[PDB]
Amino acid sequence: ALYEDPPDQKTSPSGKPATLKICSWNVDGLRAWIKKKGLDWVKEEAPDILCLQETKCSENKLPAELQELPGLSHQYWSAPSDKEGYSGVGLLSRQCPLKVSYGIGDEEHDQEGRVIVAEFDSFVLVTAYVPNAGRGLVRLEYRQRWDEAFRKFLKGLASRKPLVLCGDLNVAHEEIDLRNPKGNKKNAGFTPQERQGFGELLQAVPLADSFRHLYPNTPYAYTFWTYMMNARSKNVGWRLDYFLLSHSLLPALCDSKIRSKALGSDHCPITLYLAL
Ligand SMILES: [Mg+2]
Repeated sequence: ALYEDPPDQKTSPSGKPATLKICSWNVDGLRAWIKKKGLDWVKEEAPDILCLQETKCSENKLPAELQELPGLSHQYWSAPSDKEGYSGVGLLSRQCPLKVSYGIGDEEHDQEGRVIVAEFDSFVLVTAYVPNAGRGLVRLEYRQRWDEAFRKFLKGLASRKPLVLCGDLNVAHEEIDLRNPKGNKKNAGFTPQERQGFGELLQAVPLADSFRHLYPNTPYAYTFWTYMMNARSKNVGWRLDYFLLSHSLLPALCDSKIRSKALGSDHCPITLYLAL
């Protein structure tokens, strides 16, 4: 019932050394996260680009520590206009992007600050916080609508450059991605409608589940554990955080990580190495 994240593999399949280290983490709140010393572990990872989801904090109410991160001086936030402590995503980068835009260009789905998109010389990075279908699946329909707006949106960006999607995509693709498949098929995150919406995304915007791509058979690898009953302690989790990317980027895929032990949230960070 235990999992050990293999060592960082920092070379491409052609022996090309990694040049980019992208780190994605669902902070469950910037302030609750800072307090748990998550901004600590980040300094150690020293990524090139750091995507954060569920910042629970507008861009104007940013903590002083953040702007004062060591290398990530090109920050970009996206929070719900008249809300707080709800959703929110950020994309800090050591290098300044070519262009940055927010949302997926579809009025109904750009109301909750969930997507940030940054274009870089060789590719376009897109961080996201897919909307949870909530308890009682009361937002399942909206989710099914979002899934499509996003899938379609992604395919367009894809037709311009190779694509990379870092983020909490609220869904455990296969039974191996969650500790309790047999009993969550009716709960947000593992419903047919969602699971088979993730698959159809990988299949339509030529996208690969970087982790499962490299580690087709590793189980118990999760990125989320409910604070309820120390689920993390017993490793009863869900792999909801991903790094999906264009098939034309596999040649540059070095490794895709799952920082199982970094604390600071109810999600463990996940890192990605690419040789560009
Ligand atoms: Mg949360």
